[PDB]
Amino acid sequence: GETTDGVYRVMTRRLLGSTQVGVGVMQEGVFHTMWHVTKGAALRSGEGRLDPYWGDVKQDLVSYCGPWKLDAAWDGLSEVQLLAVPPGERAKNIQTLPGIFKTKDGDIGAVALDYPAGTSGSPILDKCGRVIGLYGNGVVIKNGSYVSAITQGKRE
Amino acid sequence: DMYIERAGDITWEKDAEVTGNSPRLDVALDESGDFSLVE
Ligand SMILES: CS(=O)(=O)c1nccn1Cc1cscn1
Ligand SMILES: CS(=O)(=O)c1nccn1Cc1cscn1
Ligand SMILES: CS(=O)(=O)c1nccn1Cc1cscn1
Repeated sequence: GETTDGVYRVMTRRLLGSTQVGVGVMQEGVFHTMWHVTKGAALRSGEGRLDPYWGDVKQDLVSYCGPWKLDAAWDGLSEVQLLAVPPGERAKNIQTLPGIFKTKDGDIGAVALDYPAGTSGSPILDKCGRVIGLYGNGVVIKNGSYVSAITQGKRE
Repeated sequence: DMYIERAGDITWEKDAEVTGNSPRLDVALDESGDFSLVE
């Protein structure tokens, strides 16, 4: 299968035609996406099979072929880019200054950008092009708009 | 069976469209991975 680093669409043929259920990141031979995109199921890349390696429903993350590799973090000051990969549409960078989710366990960056659900798993990047987390797990706010956490895993 | 298709390189784009606000929100995270607003 294709193992080149990059952003990939996650597709299914179970529903009508070919439907994009989410997005993910290939880095260092490991495929990274959100748990709610695949539910932990195996994936196909051409004639190759990608088996789940690690996952956690509460973090809403899953890695395939190896352990989670992404470890960059939002600096808490600078604008970032969402590399949005919407269903049927070209990958497109959107620049934004993250807000904050304040929780009882600490603060997390958050991005107030609206995309279809099949965009979940798209990467958020810093100015060095490092993936600081994945877009797609968040909240609906007072005016119906969407705010996503910048969800990042832990590199063991 | 779910399958993957490459969509691009992961790179910062100079002069990308700039949008979105930066809300500061009190939130809770449950055991099922769902975020909710605390008010
Ligand atoms: C949010 S949505 O479901 O209407 C949508 N459908 C395709 C893309 N988008 C996102 C978008 C880009 S600019 C304004 N909305
Ligand atoms: C605002 S919402 O959560 O009700 C929603 N309805 C359609 C799409 N989404 C947003 C989204 C983008 S990535 C994960 N969820
Ligand atoms: C509040 S916001 O500006 O983040 C937003 N509101 C609807 C969609 N998005 C993101 C966007 C705007 S133009 C292309 N993408």
